[PDB]
Amino acid sequence: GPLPDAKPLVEEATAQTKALKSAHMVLTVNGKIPGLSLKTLSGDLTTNPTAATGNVKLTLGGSDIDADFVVFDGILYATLTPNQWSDFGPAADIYDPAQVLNPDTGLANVLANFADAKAEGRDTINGQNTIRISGKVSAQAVNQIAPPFNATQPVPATVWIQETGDHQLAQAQLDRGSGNSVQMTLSKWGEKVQVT
Repeated sequence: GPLPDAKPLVEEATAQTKALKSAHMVLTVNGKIPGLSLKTLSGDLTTNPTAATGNVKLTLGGSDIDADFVVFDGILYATLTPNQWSDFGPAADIYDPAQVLNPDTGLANVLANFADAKAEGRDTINGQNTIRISGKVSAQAVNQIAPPFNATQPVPATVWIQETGDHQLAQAQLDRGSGNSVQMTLSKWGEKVQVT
């Protein structure tokens, strides 16, 4: 029926997100974001210390590639060919996965810079009730979490936050105009992350 006020909900999600250590994430890009090859990714992230494992589909020379990836001890590895691990050097020289959960420049920072918050509706995300919430994320906050986005103005955005319970950020979308966008879904907050 009636929707909660978006502002307090965002502020709560911000606090909860700052305390996050680990999560499963699914990330997709709709349309085209110039300079970003990635199309989809699914994986598990933990921090302090940083480690990540998952799969990614990206374009590497006009071909679509499915690779498994691991970030461990600061290094990125991926299977560019089946069951064959390649070492691509320091993950940070491509993208440090812990960025997403960095309390100062990751999802928590997006939330803290999410302006004009307005509750729009309710949606199920991964079997949970969430409030869909519209607003605008600052260019700087966007560029810090997602450099290839190259924001030059506030970015229209939608976040879905758990209506009840821990009020976690379930999903976020950044709209780059047209049907070009990036979206990420978070689940399994606090899961123990494998061992590469």
